Amino acid sequence: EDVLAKELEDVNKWGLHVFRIAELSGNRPLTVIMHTIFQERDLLKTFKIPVDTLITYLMTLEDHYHADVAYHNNIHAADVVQSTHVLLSTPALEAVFTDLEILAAIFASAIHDVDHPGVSNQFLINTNSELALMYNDSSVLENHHLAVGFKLLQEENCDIFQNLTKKQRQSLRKMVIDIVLATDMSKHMNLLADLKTMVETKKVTVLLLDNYSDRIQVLQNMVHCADLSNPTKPLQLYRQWTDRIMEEFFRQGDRERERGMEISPMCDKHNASVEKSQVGFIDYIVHPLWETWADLVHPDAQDILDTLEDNREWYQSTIP
Amino acid sequence: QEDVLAKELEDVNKWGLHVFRIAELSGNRPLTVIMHTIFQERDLLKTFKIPVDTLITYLMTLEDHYHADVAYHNNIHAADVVQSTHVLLSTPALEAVFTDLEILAAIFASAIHDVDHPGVSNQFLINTNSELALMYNDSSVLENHHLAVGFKLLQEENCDIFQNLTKKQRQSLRKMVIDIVLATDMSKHMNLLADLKTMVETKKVTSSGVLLLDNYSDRIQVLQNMVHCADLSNPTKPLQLYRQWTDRIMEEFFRQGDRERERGMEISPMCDKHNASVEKSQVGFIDYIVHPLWETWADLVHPDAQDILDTLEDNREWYQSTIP
Ligand SMILES: COc1cc2c(cc1OC)[C@H](Cc1c[nH]c3ccccc13)N(C=O)CC2
Ligand SMILES: COc1cc2c(cc1OC)[C@H](Cc1c[nH]c3ccccc13)N(C=O)CC2
Ligand SMILES: [Mg+2]
Ligand SMILES: [Mg+2]
Ligand SMILES: [Mg+2]
Ligand SMILES: [Zn+2]
Ligand SMILES: [Zn+2]
Repeated sequence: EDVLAKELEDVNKWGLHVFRIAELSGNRPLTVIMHTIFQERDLLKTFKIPVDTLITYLMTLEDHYHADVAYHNNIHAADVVQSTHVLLSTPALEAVFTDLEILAAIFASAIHDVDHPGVSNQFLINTNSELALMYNDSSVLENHHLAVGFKLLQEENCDIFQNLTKKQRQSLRKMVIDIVLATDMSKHMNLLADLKTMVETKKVTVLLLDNYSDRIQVLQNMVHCADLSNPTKPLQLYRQWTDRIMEEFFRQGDRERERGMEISPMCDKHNASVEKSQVGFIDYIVHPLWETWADLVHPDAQDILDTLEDNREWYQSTIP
Repeated sequence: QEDVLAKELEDVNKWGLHVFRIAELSGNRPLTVIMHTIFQERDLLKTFKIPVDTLITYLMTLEDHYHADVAYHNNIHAADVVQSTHVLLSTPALEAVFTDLEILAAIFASAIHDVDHPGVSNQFLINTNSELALMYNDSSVLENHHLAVGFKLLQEENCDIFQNLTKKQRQSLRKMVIDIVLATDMSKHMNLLADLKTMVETKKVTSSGVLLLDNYSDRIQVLQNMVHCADLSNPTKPLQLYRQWTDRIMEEFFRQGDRERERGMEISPMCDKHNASVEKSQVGFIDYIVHPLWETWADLVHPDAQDILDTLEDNREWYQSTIP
């Protein structure tokens, strides 16, 4: 409680003790961290959001993250939110984003995985799930996360946007949808190609982004970087995230094995190589993304990129 | 009554089928009887081992999920798009181009393409914060819903008309049907037309004179545009059919506009019954949407569609003549 507030002073820092915060807050890290960031950024006054409404929505949203899902739960959501919060403060992006864009990114991060069942889009498609039937096999989870996140605003005393105009609401809604849909990993390559294009064409004084298309692309990549930030965190945090994602993957592979389905990559507990998978994850996905991001905001991401490279070196050394 | 119905269904291969008569003669089952006729005409029940009782049960359930109280986006419209697609599939320039599975996908897509349509636009559903727009994140709201319903109904009792397809066949058909129905969203029309024009300008024809389509992207693009053209085919039909479609779309538009007016919203284009110009709206629809599309389709299959294009141009002249 007093240690809880002590831990929350590192809210602007990469490496926040999120698991400690989750424990101290009574499994409410999403709520407390979101509340802290909103205060820190003066968003409640800027958007005239009533404190009780905020808390009420946050707790309801946090309740819709599954507590029996090892990785895609409220701790992950809190982590992405806080990570986004830090990336938004990158010096190279000063004066780029409007206040509504900042609120959109943070809100998008909070709801980006809500009601995740702990199985992949491909699993949902292959089991002819109700979700895949509703969403026609296209960004199935991500469409559902958005629909739940927005539907919860309609609950009693949960409309945190009640004092925004209809136009501001309509603009925020579009931005949030665009950002969350971009967290679908099947979109990673296209996103990264666009981020690369922007880096080669970049104008700076600090980054100068005149049109909406470029600005949303940056926000999309930012939240995607935040979603894929575990290997860039201090190793003690990273290893906990690896344990959780492997537990979730293995539970999926157990359901697949029981059903007689082909077991998804990295999901077979009888045949896994956790460490080799992490090095390959970093080499082919996480480092290309964060290296391109670091170029965009050169040199503000340096410490983050240094940690990622230290962690890749350590995981490689655990392979005999 | 059944004799006359049968007589009328002999015209199923013809542009200008008496679809409103068939709707009455069949007891408001035009979608069921026209789909059944086309499946028999194309031997699809035999090819895909579809039990006839399963086909009829699914068709009647699908048809039930069109709204009988919506003036335009109802089972008659669905039946019309199905039949129009069936005629377009038979164009000489496409002989032996598409597989039986692709033919099945295009016809099935047409049948389900507007199922459970509430008679209001995507923009109306978004602006009124509807449950549908909340479910689908404001993106192809209606068309995603039409797909979800059309596929879900296959799971009802004795409704799985695809029960004897292989797994790979079902997977391929599902993807093609989704790609086709999503392309009926009018917000995709400009890009879709732009693409079709690019294909026309670079088209390859085989030694028999038919279209050469040797990759999924080009194949699905043709089927997408084919169904879109069928969806936008009312002004290409004989005038007595076209005028009835215009009467119906304007009733539906006016009812949406009444809802908008009551709610204080800006009335959508063509939806104000106090400030409507039905004739000018048809000429604009043809000039900026329907003729650009059909002239490009006619170019793709040249000269197969020349009579259809000639009718479109005659109907544009007629509507224009009513203005002065
Ligand atoms: C801590 O480590 C991880 C964390 C996460 C993943 C993988 C990790 O480690 C291999 C995967 C990423 C992913 C999606 N498709 C893929 C295909 C190949 C490789 C990775 C992925 N995630 C979700 O499912 C995000 C979190
Ligand atoms: C018979 O006449 C019609 C039939 C149809 C439409 C318009 C017609 O006549 C103006 C509209 C086309 C349309 C969609 N958004 C638009 C925006 C502007 C103009 C047209 C459209 N449809 C559905 O909504 C399809 C059927
Ligand atoms: Mg996700
Ligand atoms: Mg009905
Ligand atoms: Mg439609
Ligand atoms: Zn996530
Ligand atoms: Zn239609």
